[PDB]
Amino acid sequence: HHHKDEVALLATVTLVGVLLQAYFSLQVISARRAFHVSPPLTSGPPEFERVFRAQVNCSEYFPLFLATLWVAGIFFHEGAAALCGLFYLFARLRYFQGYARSAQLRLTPLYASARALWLLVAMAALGLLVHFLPGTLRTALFRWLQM
Amino acid sequence: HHHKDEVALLATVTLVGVLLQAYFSLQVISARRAFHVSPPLTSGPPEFERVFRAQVNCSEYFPLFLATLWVAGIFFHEGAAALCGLFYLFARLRYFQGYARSAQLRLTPLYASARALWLLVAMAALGLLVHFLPGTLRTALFRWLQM
Amino acid sequence: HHHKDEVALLATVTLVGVLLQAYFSLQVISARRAFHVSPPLTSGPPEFERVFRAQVNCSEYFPLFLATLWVAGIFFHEGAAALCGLFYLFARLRYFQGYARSAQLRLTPLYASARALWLLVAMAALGLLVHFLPGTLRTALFRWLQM
Repeated sequence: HHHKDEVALLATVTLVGVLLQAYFSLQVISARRAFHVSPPLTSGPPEFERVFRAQVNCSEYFPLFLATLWVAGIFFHEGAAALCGLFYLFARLRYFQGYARSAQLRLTPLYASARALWLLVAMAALGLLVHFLPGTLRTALFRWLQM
Repeated sequence: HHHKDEVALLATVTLVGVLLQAYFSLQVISARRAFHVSPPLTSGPPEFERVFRAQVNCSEYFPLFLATLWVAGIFFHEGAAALCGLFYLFARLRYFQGYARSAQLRLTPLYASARALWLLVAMAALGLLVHFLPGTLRTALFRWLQM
Repeated sequence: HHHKDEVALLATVTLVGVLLQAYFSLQVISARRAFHVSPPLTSGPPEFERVFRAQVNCSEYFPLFLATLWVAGIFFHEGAAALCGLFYLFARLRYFQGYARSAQLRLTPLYASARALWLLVAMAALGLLVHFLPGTLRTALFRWLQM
């Protein structure tokens, strides 16, 4: 009895996310030398700081992204969840690249990343509603019945 | 063959966690303007720093929380795991709100968050013991037998 | 119908990871008092800073580690994935301990942690290829056929 098929896209986007994230980490450790900010200092020129911060922000949002990706993907629709997952990751790639150049050039891909993410949350929320709402409405309609 | 039912609570608490976390992120980006700490600076008045740090700390503990939530929930008991999950998230909400006002007002909800979390770990540990201990004790009692 | 058996190792390593991570957090909060860096300050002597940073770095990589652990473990091989998982965690334990003493003494276990992690990624990638490649090659060989 196999359950890999219903989940392979979610897992593949998850892996994209892992790679994207590793990339950022490596872009940080390359800016590190080039500034020449030394560990454990994480402050330097305003450019290295911009890069460091992009990485931190992504790395903060990454578990929220994974969490909802799996919940939307399991309770709503795998391919739809996988789809926002890609837009999101893509938006976060543009985000990291804008930021590195300019603080202002980070915002369009941030705005794009925020949309994709909030979409994932709604789908997750809707999928949980479906699962939970009927059984509970069914039982609500038992208290008032009684005839 | 469906497996959504045994997992829906875990997923729902997970989603609460995601929302709670997003909230913190937004409370940070609102304090940001109001201090008027500008990106990528994350240092400012001692109040903005308190808020920034609450967010970081939660965001650090959030995957540990998710990890154990799923392990306790799958190997010990879904509703019990879901239950600490809520206390924990709740404690972390009080934590973020105390911290913002006062560093000292963060501690009671931190202490509460630490309890809920350590509970989750024990349950996870106990559920893994159940799963693993018999099969291994069974096989231990094979070496010394032999008659 | 039960699915706990194919997953118990992954979950157990995950739990090791959670404990390891908690340990770091506690080692940080012990260095905190001992420096005597006070919250929310995260800057101090160059030794407390080294410890703080080890923790941050691990805590950054921890979801990537979990993500791939589960993907490698489900799509490639549970015991192999669980195995790198241990080397990795071990390497990250040596990493945190080297760092605390010396910035230079952090690197061998970092290099070891990076290997274990990249291994996990390959296995995850290979397991996804297996799953996805045939069905897609099969369908590729449909366009050009046609006779």
